[PDB]
Amino acid sequence: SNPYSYAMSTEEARFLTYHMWPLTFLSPSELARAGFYYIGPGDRVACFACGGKLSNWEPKDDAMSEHRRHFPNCPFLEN
Ligand SMILES: [Zn+2]
Repeated sequence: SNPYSYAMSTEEARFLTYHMWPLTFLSPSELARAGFYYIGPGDRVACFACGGKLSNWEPKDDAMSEHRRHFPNCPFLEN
C-alpha cells in the first residue's frame, strides 16, 4: 500500500492543478518539480509525499530550499 498521494505522485499531475496562479516570481513548474500541488486559497501548496503545506511565498524563495527548510524528513527529498 501507498502512504503518499498517488493522485499527485507525478510532476505532470501536480503542474495541472495550477490555474490563474497569482505569483509572477515563482512558477507552477518549479513548485511541481519540488513535489508541490495547488491547494489554495491564495498561494498555498501541499507536498504529495510529506503533506507539508506552504503559503506566503517571497521573491527570494526557492521551492526545493523551502521544502527542505520546513519539512527536512520528507521522503520525496530523500528519494
Ligand atoms: Zn514533502
